[PDB]
Amino acid sequence: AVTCGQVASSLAPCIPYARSAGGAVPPACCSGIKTLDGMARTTPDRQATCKCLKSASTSISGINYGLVASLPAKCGVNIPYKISPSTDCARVK
Repeated sequence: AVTCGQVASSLAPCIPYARSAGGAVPPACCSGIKTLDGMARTTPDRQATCKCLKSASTSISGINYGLVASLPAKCGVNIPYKISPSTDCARVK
């Protein structure tokens, strides 16, 4: 299964943008999102990713969750659902 180390390494370039008002996505953040997409191909990998993101969120303030929800589509990755702290990781498919 993908580790929290793997998730952090792929989405670390997204953190400064995740705290901003929006605008142009850093290419390294889109690259990071593509890498994470490539690692999370099973339900458990997506559930692990969800749990790693929620855990890291408790240690970071100033996050623009409305902007984070749309980041995949801005990076060319089509996603059925929005990334949300509200969503239970146990219900991620």
